[PDB]
Order: sequence, then structure tokens, then C-alpha cells
Amino acid sequence: KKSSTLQQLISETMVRWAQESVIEDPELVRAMFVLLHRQYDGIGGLVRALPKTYTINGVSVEDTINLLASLGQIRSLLSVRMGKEEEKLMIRGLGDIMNNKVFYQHPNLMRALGMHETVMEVMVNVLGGGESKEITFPKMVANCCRFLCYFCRISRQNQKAMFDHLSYLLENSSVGLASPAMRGSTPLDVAAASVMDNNELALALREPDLEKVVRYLAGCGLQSCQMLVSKGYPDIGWNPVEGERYLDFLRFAVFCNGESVEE
Amino acid sequence: GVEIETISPGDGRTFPKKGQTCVVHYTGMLQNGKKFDSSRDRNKPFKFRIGKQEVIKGFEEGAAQMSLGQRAKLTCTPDVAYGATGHPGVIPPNATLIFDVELLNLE
Amino acid sequence: LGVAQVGRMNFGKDVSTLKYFTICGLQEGYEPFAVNTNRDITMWLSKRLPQFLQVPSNHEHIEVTRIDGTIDSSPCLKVTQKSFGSQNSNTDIMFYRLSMPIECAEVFSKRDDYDFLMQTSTYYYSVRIFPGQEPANVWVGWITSDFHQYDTGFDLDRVRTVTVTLGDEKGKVHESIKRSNCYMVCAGESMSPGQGRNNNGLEIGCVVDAASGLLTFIANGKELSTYYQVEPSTKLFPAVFAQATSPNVFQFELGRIKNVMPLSAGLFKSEHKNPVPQCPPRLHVQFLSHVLWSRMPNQFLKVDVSRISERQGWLVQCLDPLQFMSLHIPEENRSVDILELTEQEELLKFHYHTLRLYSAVCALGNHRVAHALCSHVDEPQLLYAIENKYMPGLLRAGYYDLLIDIHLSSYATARLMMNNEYIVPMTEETKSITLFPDENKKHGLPGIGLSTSLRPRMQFSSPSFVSISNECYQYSPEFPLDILKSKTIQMLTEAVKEGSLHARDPVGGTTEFLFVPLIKLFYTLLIMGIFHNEDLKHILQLIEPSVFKEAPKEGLLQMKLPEPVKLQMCLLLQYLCDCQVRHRIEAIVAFS
Amino acid sequence: LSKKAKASTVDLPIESVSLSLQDLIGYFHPPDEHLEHEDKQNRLRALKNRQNLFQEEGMINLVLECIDRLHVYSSAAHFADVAGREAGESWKSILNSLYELLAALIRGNRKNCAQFSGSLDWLISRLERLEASSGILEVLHCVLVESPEALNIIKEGHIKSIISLLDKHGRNHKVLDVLCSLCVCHGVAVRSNQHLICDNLLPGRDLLLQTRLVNHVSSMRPNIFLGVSEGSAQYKKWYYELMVDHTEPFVTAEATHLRVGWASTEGYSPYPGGGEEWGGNGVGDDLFSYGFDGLHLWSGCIARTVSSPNQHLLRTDDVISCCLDLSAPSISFRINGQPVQGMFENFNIDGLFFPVVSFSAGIKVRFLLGGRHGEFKFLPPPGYAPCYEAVLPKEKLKVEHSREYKQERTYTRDLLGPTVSLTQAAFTPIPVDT
Amino acid sequence: QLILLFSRTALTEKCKLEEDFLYMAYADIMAKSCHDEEVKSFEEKEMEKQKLLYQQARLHDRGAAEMVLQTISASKGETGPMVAATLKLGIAILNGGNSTVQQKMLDYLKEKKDVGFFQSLAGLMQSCSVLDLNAFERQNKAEGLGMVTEEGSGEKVLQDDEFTCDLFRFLQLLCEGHNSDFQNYL
Repeated sequence: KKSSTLQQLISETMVRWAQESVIEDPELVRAMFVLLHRQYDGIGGLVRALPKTYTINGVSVEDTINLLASLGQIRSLLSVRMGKEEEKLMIRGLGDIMNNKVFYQHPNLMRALGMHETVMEVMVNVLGGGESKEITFPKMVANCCRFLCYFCRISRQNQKAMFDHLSYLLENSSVGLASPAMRGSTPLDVAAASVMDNNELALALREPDLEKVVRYLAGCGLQSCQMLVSKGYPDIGWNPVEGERYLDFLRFAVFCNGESVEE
Repeated sequence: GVEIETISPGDGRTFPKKGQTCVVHYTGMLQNGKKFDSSRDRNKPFKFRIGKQEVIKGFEEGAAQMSLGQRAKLTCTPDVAYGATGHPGVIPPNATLIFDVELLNLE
Repeated sequence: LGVAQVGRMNFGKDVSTLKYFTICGLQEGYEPFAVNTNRDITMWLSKRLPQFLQVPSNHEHIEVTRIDGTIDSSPCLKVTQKSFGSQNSNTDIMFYRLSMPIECAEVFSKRDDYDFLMQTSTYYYSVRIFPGQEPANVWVGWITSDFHQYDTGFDLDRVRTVTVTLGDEKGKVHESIKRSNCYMVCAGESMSPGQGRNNNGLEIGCVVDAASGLLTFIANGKELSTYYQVEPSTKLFPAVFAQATSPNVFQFELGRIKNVMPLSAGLFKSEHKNPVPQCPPRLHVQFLSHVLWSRMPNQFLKVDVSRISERQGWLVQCLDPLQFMSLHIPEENRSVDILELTEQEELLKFHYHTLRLYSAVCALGNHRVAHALCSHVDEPQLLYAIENKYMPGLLRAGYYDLLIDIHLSSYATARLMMNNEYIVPMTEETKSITLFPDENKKHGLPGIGLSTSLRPRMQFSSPSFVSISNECYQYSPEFPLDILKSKTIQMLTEAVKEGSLHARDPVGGTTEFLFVPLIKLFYTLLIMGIFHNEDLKHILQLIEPSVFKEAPKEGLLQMKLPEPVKLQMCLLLQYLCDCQVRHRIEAIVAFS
Repeated sequence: LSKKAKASTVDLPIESVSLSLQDLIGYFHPPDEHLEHEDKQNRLRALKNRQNLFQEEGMINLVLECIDRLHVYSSAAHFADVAGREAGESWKSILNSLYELLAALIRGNRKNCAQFSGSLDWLISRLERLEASSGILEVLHCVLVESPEALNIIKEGHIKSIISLLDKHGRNHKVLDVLCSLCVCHGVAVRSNQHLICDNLLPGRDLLLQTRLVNHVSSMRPNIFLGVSEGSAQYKKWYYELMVDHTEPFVTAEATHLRVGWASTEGYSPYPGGGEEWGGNGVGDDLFSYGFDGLHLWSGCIARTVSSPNQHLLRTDDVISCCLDLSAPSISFRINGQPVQGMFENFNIDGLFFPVVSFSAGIKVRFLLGGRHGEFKFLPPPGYAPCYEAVLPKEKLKVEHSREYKQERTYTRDLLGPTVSLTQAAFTPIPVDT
Repeated sequence: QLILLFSRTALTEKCKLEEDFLYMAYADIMAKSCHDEEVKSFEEKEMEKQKLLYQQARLHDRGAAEMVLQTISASKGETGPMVAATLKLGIAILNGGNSTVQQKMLDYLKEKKDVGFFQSLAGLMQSCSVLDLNAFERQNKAEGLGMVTEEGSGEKVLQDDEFTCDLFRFLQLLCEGHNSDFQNYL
């Protein structure tokens, strides 16, 4: 008789099409076989779905809806090039998220929605846009870094999730160190918050990332500050302003919760 | 700067007063004769409040001078409609708009 | 068909209507020309009214040479006969015009000086009649778009004119308005001094005052007596009518004289303040021709005429609305039915790419641009393009994508970005959810059921252009989703039945053109989730009747579909699987 | 040659340059599609390697220098005056080949298209020139498609130049393709470019084709044919009436069309002249017809407002009286018995006139032709005769479609050829000279 | 058709071997189909050997031997789930020293003159990990501190034991049966 089930119907149809004719479209072949694998792997659907499943009380429904709307605006801004108005949209959305109570009350839902990933790559785009010509939209990097530092401070598991991006954050560590008033709002500050007061993360911190910071500090000690001499500051041979910022991260890496991490 | 020509007569008594909503179907054409807007295309009447600056001045004055059930032609000079900047993408700078407006209902 | 000849032509859409097919044509294996056509074949006939079309490069009688303007010479366009003198040459008056018109002002006002040239609105072009060409056979001046008069014998007295005289209540004519399609003068009468043309070709100078609508002509440096006054907003095309008495006939000269603007400065908007004369490639000579086809409408207005009585006269009645989409060519002030683009390839290509540009400028949530585009492409035009069966395939696919991009793509993407996340509230509705609808372990129809998981909110804005508020620029423009649902279901139901017969006349010309836009729109609507209950049941029965039957006919899954259609059917099946996964998750949370 | 050395002493390798420019294009020719997948991949890899080596050796700037030094001459004649005649002949071909080579060198290569950003500004500076527009457009299209950095440096001036290219050079779908690539690249939308393109192209409504829905309009006329000629037995004054039983102002989104008046024929053919058989055109759109819609006098598709007591569009229960005087060309109207302060005068009379009404869906009108056919609600003006008095003594007056083709079954549709001239309508007794 | 799609994707020009969920799932499916895995009788052992040969033939008759080499070559020496899945499938089709598969694999390499395959093998060997005493000590310090373990087995020390074993088992299977030709080719 008939398939009587969507799974059986799809499993029959895909094989029937493929054995009926040779498909010239790689996209069609890929879609057909993905669909067939989904029909034969129904357990994997639940395996993928459940980690992204969250339950909330009825009282938090409107707050969750507002948070999801803000997250949707932020996600949709990924597909457009950054400009003056996108700056405003990004900032107002991040502010609404921080003001919402669900952001604090449910860190697991925030981690499952991957807000840190979205903000991370949004800042990645801006950082990769125009490095030599000095970073554009510095207020964006500041707001993204403040959001990420708050995300780290909310929960210990969030700090571990942010720790996985320490490599790139240390690569883009010289973004706005020389610029004042951005203190606490730089990727280096995000990296420091990713390891602040966590023995588990301090011990997992490797050698090469420390070597990167050491090399940056050596460069700051050997060479002057280009942006400062451009503004007219006297040309000393070394860069105290960036050196101190690089030293703070090493402080946070070596000293943790009152005792000194020997490793 | 608005002169109104009557296409169909109305009651001639129930003019819009301050603090009312006017329900109209309008069809806007440029002076050359090209349509740029029409509420009849959207099939759903346009409501605006008298004196609350919701619409352009030319349309406001024309609707105020019209009466209930009257179909009239409204010609708005570029000083009472979108000035010299114009509406981006729709109305060019310094354009005279012609409106076919019917005052369906006053509420 | 010859003079006073009447004939009827049968394509055999209905076999019974063929009188002699059976006696001769059925057994021989010949097929009727309309054996597998659901809709009537379009009739094309020879156009009666001549139109202006560009002079072909392969023309047997006309040659056009575009002489470039030097430092001391203005750009010129020369018209000559390649076949003059030889046999088969045609000695008839031939009507020439320039492609772009000069538009007069909307409201009439009540060493050359550079400031005068910048504040002036007078434009000039001149025509050189080469020595040896009879000036009496050459006419120079301006014509409008209405000129469709092809007469072997042309005289200025025979032009079409009318005088509208609006008067006061008493009856005194306060104003009289002469309106005509031709404003031209003859060179033979312009030859006033005499013997001044044999030495050097005569030059009529045409000056148009776009601010006042005054058309005056100068010949050999002296103003002629004839002058024409036109009404505001008149679009005037430069035109020369000439009967050739020489291999070389005349020459369009696009120069300027003192205190007057060149013709290009009025023709083109970018050159509005450029005193240097120019002849851009857009400008070209056109001639009146009869080699054009006309498309008989598939459907006509139904009009009933009858004599009610002796006193009541003859009754003319028409109550059924009919409506067609008109495509307007801006430069030529012309308009053609969009279904005539089936045989006009260049316009079809340009319009398809224009539709693609429309879909691209409002891409990825540009709601302000979408609102602006709602003025150019309207709701009635979108619906008519969606439902029309004679639309060209390219335009069909363009208009479907334009509708989706302007009204639905934003919310479709909003729901697709949040499809893999399941934030289900804990309420009584959530508790009521179960894996299976009843005691029997029967799967319910996918989609149909109660879903409590949080989903993005759908909001739309009314696209009005009289309001001055700017809060409308968030949210995409509103559209009648109910009408869209009903018509989408209707057209899918029709298409499944029609394509199953493998008719030779699919909508758009190909099965891909018939199905890909329709299934894409249906998939967008399904993603948006507008379909509810009975509509979903019917459209699932359309996809597969037997499997989704609720407790022969072939569904979409078994019709020998093209690959692009197969890909979208795979997408629909993927969405149904996602719906099942969501139902399972919501039932797990209910148990928990 | 630029520094004005003798043309004879200068060695200009025209033939060698042309041959090397053709061989180079063949060398950078993209792989064909029908080839096998592995072979196509190998050819693509070789092409990419060649492009990388050329750009690392800086062969792009060499081609740019050749192009720049060739655009100093305005035209082939100018180049043949400065250099030799053969050089002038080959100038255009060499310019096209150089642009084709540049496009082949940068096509499909992200690094090359990113390196060409600095030269993009210099490239669009010569877009208007007719000898380089196509090649420049192709190079611009390749760069915009491949390199996201190009869109970051394309500015409002460049977009406006590309748009004015459409206005000066006519409709070209390649410009539209370039403009589409300006908006979205690799799935990322440039909102500034989108806004600039919209605000600089759309509002004009003068370059792109415009679309609109128009209600179908039909016309119906009586059998009579009224004409004036010297020595002809036809009365010059005529009169008829039309009353509207019902009319719906808005049956669709567009206004209902209803116009009444007189129309003429071209020459002596019974076929109405100057207008399309089908479409949205009615009484007054052409110069062969004269109309009145209750507010305007229509002729030649231009409408002028005419005064009248209690002006209104044609409503239900409106009696319209049309007067035609051929002795002195004059068409006058009277609405509901009151005169309309306006008339058509001094029109062409070398044809046959007939009553006509144009309409769209949603009407109910009745011809009052006088006599047995209809009764006049108002007395005709003195002199004017009812229109039924012009029927030939053998036929019957009836109201039929002005145009030949109507709504009926396709296989029963009567196809009509050209009709014989209706010269017998005007009876001029020809004298037999004696 | 599926194997042909996977082979074309590998042969397509890319700077990096992108992770493909479809490939990483269907390669596992094919490997499990291949292996399908109290003294047994000689007849029982022979039936098992013949069934394994048929199961391997169902794939290498359709071009899996070429695909598992093309994917490794396209990997360009980058360890990843795609490479692990390819190596497991290669082992599955090569179990028992399948001479037909060995001959197909050598003939393809000799005909195509593939250098990327051997370069990728060398890169994977260099990227293979060993014991890390410093990481072991750090994990011991963390465990003695009292914090919960993220992974029970301590995957940081000896990063991937399965990948290295599979990579070298693939090479051993290539040379089994005293396959002198391939032994010299390596």
C-alpha cells in the first residue's frame, strides 16, 4: 500500500527520482541525499534539537519576545555592510538586551541562542575592515566589547564559552589600546575578562597565547606610539600606554583568586 | 496655494471640523499625469486627523474645504507639498501634485 | 485577406469543430494545431497605423550617416538614398523624425551671453538641404507623438487641426486654442531670395521656446513669417518630410546660434547647462513604416446592444470589468500592452533586468526602498502579473520575485533565522500537547496542530505617500495575505491538473516558468506560516493525495518534474520534516 | 609621437602588438563549460596561476599605461593624423583588445580585483567615451562582482555617472547588471549604494519602462455617416442625444471612462481613423475624434476644463445633447438642457462624421437618435436635423461596434481584410458634359 | 551518483577542505555498511570473508577508492573530522588487504600523478599529536584543586589517539600482502 507516513514517502521519492534519472544539478543531489539522511536518522534530529530547546515561565513571555526581537535585528544586521545607521541599530539593540531581565536571569538561553557568537563576528567584520587605516567605527568595538565583558561576568559557563575565542581576541589586541576612554572596552579587555578569577581557565591557558602578548609588549617597549606622535606627543622610544594595557592581561593570567598560578 | 475643482457634488453642509478624522480614497498623480499613489489600489481607506499635521498641507486644506460625499480634484503647489527636497524615490524635487479625493465619511 | 474579403480560421482546439479532418487528416496521422492547448492561441495581425521605428542598417532605400562634430563643425546626421537612380528605387515622400522630444514647460510664463545661455529655455536645430534636392519636396519643423499620417501626397493644408474655444457664461470666447500634431514649413516657399541655395544648401533654422511654446523658423539668417504657438506640456519631435530628387536628401545639423541653447541641452537632463552641442548615441533618425504586427486581445469587453423600444432608443450596456497592463516607453511618449513583449525581445530583456534591479535595491530588509518601490510597482499590477496566463515567462518570474522581495522576504527570513531554536513557554496549552492526536498511533498531518513555541511577531506598515510621518519605514509594506493565499491555492490546483495532461502550452512557455515562481511563492507563504488548518489540508492533498488523505489523482511528487521544480519540492519536504521535529520537541516539553 | 618626433623615425609595432594581444587573450581564455570536470578544474588552476604571475610581475599597470597613452587621441582620424594611417586604422581594435585583456586578467581573481580598486576611479573617468564604454563596463562588472572592496570605494559621483550612462547611451541591460552588482555582493547588501541608486534613478520615471493597469475601453457608433462636400446632397447640421441610465464611478481601482461626442473617418473609408482598434483609448484621444466627459472637452488626448452650470462628471440620469454643424466647423454640447460654454471649431472636414460613445465597464447608456428610433427629451436647436434622417433609404439604423473585432468564439471569429472605400456615402451628381 | 558528487566536490578547486555534514555522515554510513561487524567453523569464516568482499565491492565498484584518495589529497595536511571520516572509510574498504582496492588505489595515483596526496600524508603525520606532560600536570593540578572535569578521559593529553591509529592502519592496509609495488611507491 501507500507509504502512509511522511518519512516513508520521502524515502521512496528520493530513491525513485535518483534511480529514474541522472541528476545534473549538484544542489539537487545534495538536497535529495540530505533529506534521505534525515529520514533515516530521525534520532539525530532530536539530538540536535534538544540542546537548543529552552523552557520559560509564563511571566517571562513578553520579555523573551522582546529579547528575541532585538536578537533578530542584530542577526539581520549581519547581512548588511556596516554604516552610520547600522551603528545606531547595533547599539540600541545591545542596550535593550542588557536592559532586559531575561539576559541576566537565563544565561543558558543566551548561550544557546549564541548571542556571543553574533556579536563576536559583528565585531570581527569591523575589525577586519581597515586595519592599516586605523580602526573605523571605534564606538562599535567599544560597545561590542562591553557587551562581551558583561556576558563573561554573568556566569561561569559563559566565561568558558568566551574563552574559546582567546586566540583571535589576542590577535586583534592592539585595536584601541592607545585611545583613552575605551579602557575596558577593547578585545584585550574581553580576553582578560575571559580568564578573570577562574582557576580552570587560567590552568587551561596555553603558552603560545602568552608568547603573543609578550611579543606585543616587546614591540611596545622597542617602538614608539605612531598615533601619539602623529598627534604631536614627544617621541620617546617606547610605548608606556600600550605596554601597561598589555601588562594587565598578563597580571590577570598569572594571578588568580589571591594565589599565584605557578604554571 | 490649493485650488479645488468639484468632480462630484456633495451634501454641501457637513464640512470637516477641528478634531475629526476624515475617511477618504485618494489617487495621486504627478502634473505630467503619472500615478504615484492611490488608496484605491490598496483597497483600504485613508484616515487622518484635522489639524494634527499628519498629512501634507495641500491635502489638509483641500480636505478641509471639501464636504461630505464630495469628489474633488486637489492641485497642490510644491510649496505645500514636499517642498524642494521632494520625497526620496517617489516625488521629484519641485513637483506639483494632483489628487483625486473623495470624502467618504466624517468621524 | 484581400479587399472586402472575409475568412475564418480554425486551429482545431475542439476536434469536433473541424469539418473535414476525419475525411482527410485523421487517418493520415496529422494532428490539429491546437490539440493540447488549454488556452486560446494568440492572433497577430498586420498593424494598420504606421509607427516610427529606427532606420535599419540593411534598409534598401535609406542610409543614415552620423557625422561627428569637429571644433568648427556641429554634429550632423545625414540622410541619403543608396538606391537612387537605379531601378526599383521608390520615389515617394518619406517621413523622418528624431528619437527624443523637446518638452515644453508645464506653466507658461506671463560673443554670446553666458548668463543668458544659462537662464534661457530656447533650443535650436537646423536642416541642410543639399544642392540638387528640390526644396519644394522637403518640409522642416516639429511633430508630436500623434502623427501617424502616411499619405503619398503631403501638403501643409491637410494636417489635422482643431481649435478649442472656451468661452464665458455669456458666450464671449475669452480664449481660443489651436491644437495640431504637425508644425512644419516648406523649404520651397522658404526660398524667398532666390538663387541663394544652388551655391550653398539652404538651411532652415528651427527655434523652440520651451518657456512660452512659441515655434518660429529662420531660413538663411532671416526669420520666416510663419510661427506656431503650442499649448503647455507639448512634446515636440524634430521631423523632416522629404521626397528625394537626389542621392543626398538632407542633413540634420545639431548646432546652435547666438542666444540659443543647443538641442541636446533640452533633450538630455544631464546636459541642461552645457552650451557645447552634442549628439549622444541615444539620438537617432527614425522613419514612418508599416512593417509591424499587432496583437489581437485574448478577451474583449462584453457589450450588449439592443433597441428597448421606439421611445427608449438603443441600449448599450457593459457591466463586466476588463483590465490590462500597459508598458509606457518614456522617450517616445508611447504605450504598448505588456503581453506584446512576447515578440519584442530587446524591451523584454531590458524590462526583466529592470525587475531584477527592483528586486535588488530592496534586498535584505531595505524597507524604505520597498516602500518607495510600492509606488512604481503597485498591488493591482503585482496581482495581475501573478494571475495572468499569457504573461511571458521572464516577466512572470521577475514579478513573482518582486512581490516576494517587497512584501514577504523580510518576515520569511525572520522566521527562518529562528527555526532551529525552540523557546516553548510552560502554559496549559503547552501541557495539553501530546505526541499522537488519538489513542491509535496515527501520525497527524504535518503542520496541523497546536504549537506553543515562541515565534517572531509579524508586523506590516501601510505604504502611504501623503503622510509625513517616518515611522512607516520600519516593517515591510502591507499586502492582502488572504487573497494571496486563496489565489495561490487556486493556481496550484489548476496547474497540477493542467500539467498532468502534458499540454504543449504551459503558462510562461515552459514547465519551469509555470511551476518555479508559483512553488517559490507557496513555499514563502508556508515559511511565513499564513496557511492554517483547512488550507494546509488541501495543499497537502495537492502535494500527495494518498499519503496525506484525511480519515487517478497524482500529486506534485509524481508528475515527472524538472530539476528546478524538484529542488523546491525538496525544500517543501524539508519544511514539513522541520514541523514534525518541532511538534516532537513541544510534546517532550509537555511530558517533562 | 606625443613629443612630436617624425612619424617615419618612430617604430610603432602595430601588427606585433595586435598579434600579441590576440595571443594573450587566447592564453587567458576561460575554460569551456562542456569539458569534463577534471579537465575544467585543471584549466581553471592554470588560468589562476597565470593571472597571479602576471599581476605579481605588474602586467596590469602596463596595460593601463597603454590604454592611457592611447586615449590621448580623441578618434581614429586624430591618431591617423599624428601617427600613420595604419595606426589610425588599428587604433580602435587595439583599444578593444587591451580592455578585453584587462578583463581576462582580472576576471574571477579576488586578489586582482582587490588590487584594481585604486585604479577604479581612473577607470570610470572615461566611461562616457564611445570607443571604450563597453570594455570599461565589462571591467567594472568583473571588479564589482569579485571584490567587496570595490563597493566600499564606489561613491555617489561614480553611481551618478553610471546612471547618466543609461540616459546618454540609451537602454542597455549591462548597465542594469552593473547597478545590481553595486547593491549586493556575496550576500552582503550595501545600503548606501541601494539608497543612492533608488533616489537617483527611480524618481525621474524617464529611463526605465513604466507599467500601469488600464481599463479596456470600447466604442459604439450608429450606422449613419455624415459628410460635407461641394455639390453634395447632405445636410450640414445634425443633432442627437445620449442619456445615462446608470454609471458606476469606480468599478475597479481606476475611474470609469465615459465620453460622448463626434468622430470622423480618414478619407472616405468607413473605418474610423487615427486610433487603435483596441486598448484604453476612447473619444478624444486622437485628433480624429471629439469628446465630452461632463467636465472637459477632449481632443487629441489633451483635455481642457469647460464651464457649465453645476459641473459634474457624467452621472446617472444625465441627458447629453450633441450638435454638429458642418457649414462652419463647430461641435457644441448641452448638458441637461443647459449650454456648455465651449465648442470645437475649425477641424478637418474631408471625411465622414458619425456619433460615437466611448466607455469602460459599468455603464448603461441609450442613444436618442430621434424619430422612431428615439425621442428627444429637449427640442433640437433650430436648423439642426435629427440623426436618423441620414440613414440611406435601403438599410436599417443600428448601433454596432466602431471597430471590426468583438468578443466571440475564436474559430467563429470573422477575419476581415481591407474594406472598399465608401465613396457612395456622398452623392454628388456627376454631370455628363455636353 | 552520491560517490560521484563527493568526488567532484573534492576535485573542485578550494583553498581549504570545507567541513561537509553530508559527507561526514554518508562516509560513516558506508564504512559501517562495509564492516558490518567460541571457535567458528572454516565454512563460517569463509562466508564472513566472502560477505566482506561483496560489501567492499558494492562501494569500490562505484568509485569509493578514488574518492577516499581525492579527499585526503584535498585535505592538504589539515587534520579534521572530514579527514578522520575519509580514513575510516578507507580502512573499511581496505580491511583484509583487499587486492582489488589496492590495485585501484595505486593505478589512480600513478595515472593522475598526484603529489598532493603524499604531501597531505606528510602534513597529517606532522600534525599528529603525542603525550603532553605539561598538559597532564595542569589537568592533575585542576583535578586536585577540586573542580569538575570537563572531559573524563582528558582529551587534551594525546589529542587524537583514534586519528593517528586510523592514519597508520590505512598505510599498513595499503601495504598488506607484501604489496611490493605500493611498498616501493610509498
